[PDB]
Amino acid sequence: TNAFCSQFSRGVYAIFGFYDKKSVNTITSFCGTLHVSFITPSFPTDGTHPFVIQMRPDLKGALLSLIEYYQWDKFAYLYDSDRGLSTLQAVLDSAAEKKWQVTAINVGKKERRVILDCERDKVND
Amino acid sequence: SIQIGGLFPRGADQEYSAFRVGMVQFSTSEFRLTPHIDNLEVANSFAVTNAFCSQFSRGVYAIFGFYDKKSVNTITSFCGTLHVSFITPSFPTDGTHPFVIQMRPDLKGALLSLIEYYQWDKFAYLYDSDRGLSTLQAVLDSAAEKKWQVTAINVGNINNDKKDETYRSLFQDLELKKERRVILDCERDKVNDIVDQVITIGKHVKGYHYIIANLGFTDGDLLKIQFGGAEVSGFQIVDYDDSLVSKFIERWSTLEEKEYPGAHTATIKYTSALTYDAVQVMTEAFRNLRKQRIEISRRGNAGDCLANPAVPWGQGVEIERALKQVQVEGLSGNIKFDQNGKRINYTINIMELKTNGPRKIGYWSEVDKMVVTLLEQKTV
Amino acid sequence: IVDQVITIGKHVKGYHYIIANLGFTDGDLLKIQFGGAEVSGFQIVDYDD
Ligand SMILES: *[C@@H]1O[C@H](CO)[C@@H](O)[C@H](O)[C@H]1NC(C)=O
Repeated sequence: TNAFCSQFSRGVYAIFGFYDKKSVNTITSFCGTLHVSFITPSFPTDGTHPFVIQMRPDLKGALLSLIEYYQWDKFAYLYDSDRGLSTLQAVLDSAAEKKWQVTAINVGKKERRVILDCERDKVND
Repeated sequence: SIQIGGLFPRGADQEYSAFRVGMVQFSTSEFRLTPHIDNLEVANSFAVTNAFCSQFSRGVYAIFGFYDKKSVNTITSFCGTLHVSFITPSFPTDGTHPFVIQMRPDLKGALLSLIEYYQWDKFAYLYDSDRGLSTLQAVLDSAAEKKWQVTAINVGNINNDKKDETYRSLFQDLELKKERRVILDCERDKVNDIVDQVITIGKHVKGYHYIIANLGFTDGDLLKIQFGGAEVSGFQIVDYDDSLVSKFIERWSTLEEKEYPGAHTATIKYTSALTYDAVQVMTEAFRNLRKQRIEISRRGNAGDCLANPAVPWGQGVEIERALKQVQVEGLSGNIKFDQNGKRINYTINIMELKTNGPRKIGYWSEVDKMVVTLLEQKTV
Repeated sequence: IVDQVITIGKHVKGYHYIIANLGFTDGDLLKIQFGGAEVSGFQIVDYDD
């Protein structure tokens, strides 16, 4: 908030930057309010929020199509709560239609198929 | 005079009414609580920030209010930074964040204990993302650990204008998987919608079991699904059998509707009761501060909330602890807080819906888990 | 009666109800519309005229 207000007070025409799941609402709200465009490599906003340019493309469709490609029915989905649950909720909503059995584990049954969904460092760990 | 800021969402009439009633009941000659009320859209981070900065610039000693999942991070961050204690009836924060006093007890443990009580290994979890996903993570971890079959579906994203079509569709999905057991962890209106659709399609008959996961079970409308034959279980944090709650209701049911909106009824939503209890907690907190001869009085103006660098006032911590050491008896039963602002040593009544109306079959203690409370045809 | 039928769940497929009154569309038909039961009635007011 302080950084945004500082950059705004300076009179910038645009703001490039990053946000977390705890700071995303501040960015989207303030940028939607002051008509100041925000550019970000971070995760796409969940919604239609304006004045936010997300460089990162959506991963939901490719992931679901990949799961359907390998013909997976039962698998385990590891997820980081520090990063977010959006894709998890997506595959959970898609689980009924595609007949999936998902075992969700938060990393923040003879299971041989695992989805990681984490930071590159956490993935490396 | 002790200046405090109130933050109320647009449309919470009964909560603000219970706030005023709580102000009248707990008023004293020792000191006088002076609320500054801000009615706003609680889901708006900008409005919440502006209101917070306003109350802070005014120099309030404490802030009571509500928050959504979109504005909660702002509250926790600003309160943790500027050391301004926040009091709330809303959902418990996911974490240990400081300067946040949550009146709402944790519902996850009671929910899990209820799931284990009916011995469910396979069910459906319908949930709203507006409060938090922590409970979802809980039932998922318990689904994995206890080897269950849970179908979690998010109904939060669906638009209300075209909603009945997707409802019919989702129920077609639930009739596909032969799902007869459903848990609603949703907003009361969302719960009403889902219930209405269940009734419409006829899944409210015998063989179906619904668990309404909210603090109040009797706060919503139970009459329409009462004679259906389906088992309906829920939770109740406000026990109307207590003499305190009995008297409070005796006065609450007679209150003027013109002056106090939604305050003429025999029942009260748990949020409003938690508001009342919150007023009580604040009163006791400042009373204890005055009893300990600890001076919290502001020397000068609090200044701008965005002042760089941000230096927190010193007595804020004193106020925070003063709020967290309070142990009293309210509408929500025993009110006692741990150091993180969470409710401890509370009791959540487990309710079942019968033909003669809702009935308590037991209760869930904070440490004791779930404990139960202890026309036939002829045989030839 | 409709509310009670819906409540107990007799508004599903296999049931047929005949409303004997001049207006069929005068009341709320939405609640028994998605039940699956066949519902027949009478209409003296033709809105197509
Ligand atoms: C809860 O607090 C009450 C007093 O308010 C006390 O008598 C009781 O022993 C406590 N129980 C537990 C389980 O902590």
